[PDB]
Amino acid sequence: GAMAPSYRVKRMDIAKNDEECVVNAANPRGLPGDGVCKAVYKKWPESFKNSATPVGTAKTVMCGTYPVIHAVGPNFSNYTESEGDRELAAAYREVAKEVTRLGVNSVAIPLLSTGVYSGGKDRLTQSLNHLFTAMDSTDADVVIYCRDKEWEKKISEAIQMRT
Ligand SMILES: NC(=O)c1ccccc1O
Ligand SMILES: NC(=O)c1ccccc1O
Ligand SMILES: [Cl-]
Ligand SMILES: [Cl-]
Ligand SMILES: [Cl-]
Repeated sequence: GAMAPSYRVKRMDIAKNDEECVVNAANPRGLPGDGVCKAVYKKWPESFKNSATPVGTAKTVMCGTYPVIHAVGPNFSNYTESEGDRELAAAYREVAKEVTRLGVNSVAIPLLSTGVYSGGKDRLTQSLNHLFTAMDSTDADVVIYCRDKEWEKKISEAIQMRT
């Protein structure tokens, strides 16, 4: 575990992270995808061997010895708000199990279901709160990656508020 487990946020490409493993915002079929998923495919293409996994789950594939945790958030275009909320919470609980199993001291994580899978809604708070619910009981250093300057400030505020 980390000596003093923390949350941090950085506004940069998750493919350039400084952590011991990465969470991919994957699609269920293990396809190259868009946004985070396409950056992860360019950086760690070997980790897409048999990465397909259902919505609400996470499947880890090694790229060399570097673990890529493929986490499948729901597409809110297809799910009801209620069922989508349930699957989004479940994906993050499976990420926490994988981070724990791997015995890593740090993890790079995007906000699941906030891009193409958001169904055109702002889900920063919804996705971040499910991330905290899952990861608060883990002792890894968590580093959240985002692109938007206003999202960086809002994620930083939410982290700082809890202390
Ligand atoms: N400003 C950027 O280029 C950037 C920042 C965060 C994530 C992906 C990116 O391409
Ligand atoms: N490559 C990225 O990390 C990125 C790309 C799109 C949106 C958010 C992100 O953090
Ligand atoms: Cl960058
Ligand atoms: Cl997304
Ligand atoms: Cl963002």
